Amino acid sequence: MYDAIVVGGGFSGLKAARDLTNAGKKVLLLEGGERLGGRAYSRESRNVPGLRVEIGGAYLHRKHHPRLAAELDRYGIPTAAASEFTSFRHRLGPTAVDQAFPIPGSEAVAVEAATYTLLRDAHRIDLEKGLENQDLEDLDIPLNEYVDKLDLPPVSRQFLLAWAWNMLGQPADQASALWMLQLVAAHHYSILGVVLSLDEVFSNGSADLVDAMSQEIPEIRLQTVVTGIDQSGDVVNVTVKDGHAFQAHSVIVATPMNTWRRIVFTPALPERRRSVIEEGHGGQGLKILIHVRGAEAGIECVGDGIFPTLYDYCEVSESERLLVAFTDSGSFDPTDIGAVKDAVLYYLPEVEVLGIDYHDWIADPLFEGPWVAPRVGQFSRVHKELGEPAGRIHFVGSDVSLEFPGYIEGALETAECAVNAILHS
Amino acid sequence: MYDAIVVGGGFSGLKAARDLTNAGKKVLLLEGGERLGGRAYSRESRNVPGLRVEIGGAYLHRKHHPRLAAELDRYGIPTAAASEFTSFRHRLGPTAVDQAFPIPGSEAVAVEAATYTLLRDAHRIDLEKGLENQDLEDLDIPLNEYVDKLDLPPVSRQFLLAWAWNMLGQPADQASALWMLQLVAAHHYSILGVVLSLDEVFSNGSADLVDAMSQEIPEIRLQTVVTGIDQSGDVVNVTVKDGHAFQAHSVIVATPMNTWRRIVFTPALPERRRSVIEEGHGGQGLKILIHVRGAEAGIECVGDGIFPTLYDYCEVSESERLLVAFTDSGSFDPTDIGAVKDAVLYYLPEVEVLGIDYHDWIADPLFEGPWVAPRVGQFSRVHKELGEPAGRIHFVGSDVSLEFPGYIEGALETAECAVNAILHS
Ligand SMILES: Cc1cc2nc3c(=O)[nH]c(=O)nc-3n(C[C@H](O)[C@H](O)[C@H](O)COP(=O)(O)OP(=O)(O)OC[C@H]3O[C@@H](n4cnc5c(N)ncnc54)[C@H](O)[C@@H]3O)c2cc1C
Ligand SMILES: Cc1cc2nc3c(=O)[nH]c(=O)nc-3n(C[C@H](O)[C@H](O)[C@H](O)COP(=O)(O)OP(=O)(O)OC[C@H]3O[C@@H](n4cnc5c(N)ncnc54)[C@H](O)[C@@H]3O)c2cc1C
Ligand SMILES: CNCCCC(=O)c1ccc(O)nc1
Ligand SMILES: CNCCCC(=O)c1ccc(O)nc1
Repeated sequence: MYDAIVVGGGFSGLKAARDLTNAGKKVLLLEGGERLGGRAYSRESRNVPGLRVEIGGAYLHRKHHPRLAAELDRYGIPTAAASEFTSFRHRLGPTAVDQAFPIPGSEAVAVEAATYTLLRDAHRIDLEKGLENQDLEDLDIPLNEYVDKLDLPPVSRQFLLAWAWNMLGQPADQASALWMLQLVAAHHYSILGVVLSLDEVFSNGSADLVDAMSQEIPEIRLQTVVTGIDQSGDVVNVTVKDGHAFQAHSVIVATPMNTWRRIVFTPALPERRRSVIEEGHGGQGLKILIHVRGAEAGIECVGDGIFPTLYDYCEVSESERLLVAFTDSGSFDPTDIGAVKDAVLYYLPEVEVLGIDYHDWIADPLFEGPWVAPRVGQFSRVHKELGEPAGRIHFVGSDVSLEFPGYIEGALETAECAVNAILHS
Repeated sequence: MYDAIVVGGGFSGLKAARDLTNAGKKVLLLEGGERLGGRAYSRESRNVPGLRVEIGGAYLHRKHHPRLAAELDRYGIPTAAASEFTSFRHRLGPTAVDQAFPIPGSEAVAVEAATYTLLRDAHRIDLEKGLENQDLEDLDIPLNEYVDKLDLPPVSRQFLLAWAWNMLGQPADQASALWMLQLVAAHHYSILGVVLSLDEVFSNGSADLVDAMSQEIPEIRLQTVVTGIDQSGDVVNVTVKDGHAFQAHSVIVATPMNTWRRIVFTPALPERRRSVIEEGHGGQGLKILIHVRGAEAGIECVGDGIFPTLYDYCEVSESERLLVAFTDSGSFDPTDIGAVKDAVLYYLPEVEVLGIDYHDWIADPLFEGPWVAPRVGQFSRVHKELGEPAGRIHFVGSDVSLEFPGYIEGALETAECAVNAILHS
């Protein structure tokens, strides 16, 4: 049969499948859906005929992501410097200043203090060890309660909250402080670095690299949703919705953490993992592309709106543009366009909304979640364990990366590790 | 005779003398020079007839200095908000920006890192304990060597150095890193706070408060330089240059640390103090007032010039102003006016120097030093010990304050303590 079956056709799965193959193994890639890429997804725009857009993962930074840089280099995939912001319309109160960093000096001493406390806590985290193994339980509290102890003033406090909401894709009352600290550590112990790293984009979309990687996997089955994995025997048996079983010495689960509860594992996974695997992670990130008329180029807005961030995405024509909001799907209904007009108009009262485009990750059975973000309490109970092997079954993907949790990079990184675990044994 | 003699007629000495008196004791104040105030010294300007100027200590901040605030409140001494800076002519390289905080974002991540390390080290310091008692010897190295390990880029690195030079009144190769960290801690663990606190001035000069305080001391002898203090007997004997001895149960030395080596103490001071008392501290701060024509109002310059800082001091007329440079007297000769024109012109090539005014603290036998700043090594050998009693002799003054070393505030603070030590016993 096969040396490995890889379940799931996103970047994690794609790298694994290609790497083992180049190692000379016999590998099958099984993809539940009708395309490769998973949460990296360029398509043509619902709003603008002829325009290609990223409806998932978009932004990379080469100094922060060596594994991604080399893929881009390996296949000559051109990147482009992401949108430079030149025009600032914040909702941060009358003392904010319209710059990218809108903190007034009247606030500077407080920022300098809070920055120190913030980074002091982040320095507690050792990245390789896992969040559940370090006595961090005091920090796994709600983000809003934590940011209350920083004694921050209006502009900087609200600025902090807005970006955290955008990044974590959770309202402050649901986001774990520990997890915010984790993203800080992931970035070489930089708060600033967490935002300064959405920095480049693919010039022809993520689909570019998706194709390069697949042009090198020989056996791929789309529309093949896995429903069971069984390793009670000498050889792992992988069973499928409408179709037969496939068999292998080794199985890589490269599907989203929040999907693992819909698969039947034999034996059942280790007791420690089950509860969290059941509940899933709390990530509710929601990314909406907005077709607008009237917006000038290079707009950036941060503020206390239901959209925390709203900024320039693309030029369409000289009257028209796409913008991007982030916010979360628990707090917002993207199908109430009335609400969208309100949210936008809040920052930019002179602009007309022509239409919106997005994908509803949380509702896609193939995904069930956008990017990972633990619920409060979850990742100090179990975290590193989640992406650890259970027998001959391996778990990879951004959702479980310890080094770069959440990013294309971490999908690439958890794969390399599995490929190694297989190759060595 | 007297319950106390206070030696030295600066703020430290003035508060003591007044406080003991109000306690009802019998107190003599002995002042070596021809005025009261010491290193707080307003006079009429050498350059501008009719203009009153501060040739010593000038700047206060009420939130940072409760002891000073209450003096000002006690006597209704009016302050004025110090010069707001509106115009910026830095020498920090082509990427600096002409703002008060001239760091470019291209530099921001590095600043955020360095700020963290800087404050982490400063948090090692416990203020009450004394610098010699905490295992800080690793930090008592030269400032330039320390600032090399922060890996700072041009603008921020040079900005940091310029303000440190100004503050410590020492070139980077002679200043102790530990001492820079000490000023950071003194300020509630704030780097920013070290400069944001030169913030108010006396509207009628420091002489205002000097008079208020003396209007309440009943026995004062000027031109009375002390040369010996002897406590071998039952009652302390204090002997004078051209004149008799005075006697007291208790003596307060409120004269500058760098003068104590010219006094004969019986018995000799404790072995630990003697070496440092001999060498004196390394402070070489030099403050020059420059009368100029052509300068616009509100100028501030920071840079890599021989003047680290050069900024607006006062308006004179609509063509004329005073500015203030700081720099150090080891590195600069203020009697080479050619050099002064060069230093100024470096930042402001369009401006004409009319004249300069300053006092040469380091050369004044009554002072022998401007503000305190240890030499490298000194204050981790002995620091708290220096301002500790030796028998019935007490040492006060800014030079020895642990809480606010260097400031009028710390002169007020070390006095309160002595007054207490005397009263309790
Ligand atoms: C809105 C949004 C914006 C983002 N923006 C960025 C960004 O700017 N920068 C960045 O670095 N990252 C970004 N990300 C994160 C990044 O996209 C993902 O975390 C990463 O691409 C995940 O890749 P993966 O290989 O781990 O999982 P996925 O790409 O999710 O791949 C999992 C695959 O499994 C398949 N699958 C699911 N169930 C089964 C089944 N049982 N059987 C077979 N196949 C199955 C799915 O079809 C999918 O193809 C963003 C994510 C979202 C949701
Ligand atoms: C240029 C300069 C600028 C400054 N700027 C500021 C500022 O902006 N803000 C701030 O808070 N602080 C500032 N300071 C610091 C502050 O002025 C001093 O540290 C503080 O005033 C010292 O007061 P003191 O009472 O300890 O000593 P001093 O004021 O120095 O008093 C000592 C007194 O002892 C007398 N004396 C010396 N020898 C004898 C002798 N043997 N017998 C009798 N009397 C003797 C002297 O005449 C003097 O009056 C500045 C200092 C300088 C030099
Ligand atoms: C845990 N990872 C949180 C970051 C989520 C994420 O990758 C992402 C990337 C870009 C953006 O604009 N918002 C969120
Ligand atoms: C140890 N104290 C260092 C600060 C020296 C000092 O008090 C001072 C005050 C104002 C100024 O502009 N430069 C120096």
